[PDB]
Amino acid sequence: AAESSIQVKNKGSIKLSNVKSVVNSSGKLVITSRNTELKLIDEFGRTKESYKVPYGAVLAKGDGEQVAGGETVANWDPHTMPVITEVSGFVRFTDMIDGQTITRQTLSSLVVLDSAERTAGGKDLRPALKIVDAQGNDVLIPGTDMPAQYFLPGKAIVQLEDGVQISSGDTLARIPQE
Ligand code: NA
Ligand code: NA
Repeated sequence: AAESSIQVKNKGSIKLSNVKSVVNSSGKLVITSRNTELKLIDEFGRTKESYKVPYGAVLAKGDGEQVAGGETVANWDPHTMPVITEVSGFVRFTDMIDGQTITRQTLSSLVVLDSAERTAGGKDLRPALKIVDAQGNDVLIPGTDMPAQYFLPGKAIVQLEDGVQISSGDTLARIPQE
């Protein structure tokens, strides 16, 4: 619990460095950058506390917000790391076939078969969740001309249904972690 959240020990303001954040469909302010540092500072920039904050962490307070001592200001899953969409749209399953690239596992979930666990044809397959607009047009990742296709590494856990509406910052899949 403590290893996967930040609770500040004194009042101060949140200062985030190297951060990209977006609000998802659950009303969570989610960090989508991978080398973010969160600092508790005073009004003059003196550092009180400093923490690294992982990709996918949820913030209760954004950059520049004042917080009081004892307040929990970030939370992330201790045992998984997410794959998060950077764009809003609708989910489209790609190369996701039961028994060949994914298996059902149990609430139920789709689990991506790693390379060795796949049928002959499946080893050439690359399961992905593509984000499309309402019409089915490919959506591009912001900053690039690259499509918002998120491939799933083996053991990735997916709970989304195909075709479902999705918002930027929503988790596409979770990679099981120690
Ligand atoms: Na946590
Ligand atoms: Na969003």
